[PDB]
Amino acid sequence: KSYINDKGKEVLVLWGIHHPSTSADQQSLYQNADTYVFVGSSRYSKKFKPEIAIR
Amino acid sequence: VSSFERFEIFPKTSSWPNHDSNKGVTAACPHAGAKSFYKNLIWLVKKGNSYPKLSKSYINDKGKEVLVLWGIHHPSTSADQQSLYQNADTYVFVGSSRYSKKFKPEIAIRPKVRDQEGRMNYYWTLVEPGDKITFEATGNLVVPRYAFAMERNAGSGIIISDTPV
Repeated sequence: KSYINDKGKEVLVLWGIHHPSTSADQQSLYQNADTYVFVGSSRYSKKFKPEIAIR
Repeated sequence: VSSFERFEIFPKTSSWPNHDSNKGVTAACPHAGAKSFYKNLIWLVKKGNSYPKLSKSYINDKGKEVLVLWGIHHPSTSADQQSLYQNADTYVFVGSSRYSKKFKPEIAIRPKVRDQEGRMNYYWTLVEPGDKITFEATGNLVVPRYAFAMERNAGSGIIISDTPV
């Protein structure tokens, strides 16, 4: 899903990445043992990877 | 910089017999309309339909610190990854006496910037005299072509103005 800045001002966008404690938790919430997250814009480019471990 | 000399660290015509050193052009860096690329860098692609594991080393033999620049390309789609390097999974490692880092391409589509949806991350390091720099990759590597031997002068800055010289 994409959004285009249409308000004429700089837009502050906040998002979070969740790191599950166990592999069962990973499958319990997202159903995929392996997942990837990518956020991209005209200047920002980074791909995230969940780190599944108990803290 | 006290002294600045340009020597061909990795010659284009003889350093990459297993990889294509002439298809590395794109529409984002044009020259006289035709697609071109950075003159000091070579965008190595698969030579036909094969990209064997690449390894080539240079030893600083000029007596001065050598500035080496290289880039890492992140394809937009998996088809693009197989179209240029023939390997869905590739790794890039650069190692010297002090530098040690392994890169991993991040394949994802980005918003178009100069008609490009892929990203190219550039890197640099300094090689002291009597040191060797080693390049290792199975793909997604932009090999250097020209290197600079230099001696930094302590201090000085950069002036940003339209005043003539």
